Amino acid sequence: LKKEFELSKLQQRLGREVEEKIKQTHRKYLLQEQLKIIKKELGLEKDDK
Amino acid sequence: LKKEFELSKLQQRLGREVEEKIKQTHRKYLLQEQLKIIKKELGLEKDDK
Repeated sequence: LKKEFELSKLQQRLGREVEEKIKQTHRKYLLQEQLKIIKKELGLEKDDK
Repeated sequence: LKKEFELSKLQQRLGREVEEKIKQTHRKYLLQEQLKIIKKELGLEKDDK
């Protein structure tokens, strides 16, 4: 049972790590996106056709 | 309660001793188990190019 248990707990740590890395990715993306919107927000032209 | 706790304690300590002697099993065995997880997790390969 413990032989199974060691792998399971390892997998649990690995799973939280991969998922938290995805969260640290996207949460920081929300922060950078907020940064952009504040850098843009000021009334300015939109380069387009 | 003293006698019962001593019984549970002697069993837990003898078992802890068994647990240390199993911990004497080298970490290479654990990493070998993980290597077996690499070789006994998936089968088919699915989409030969």
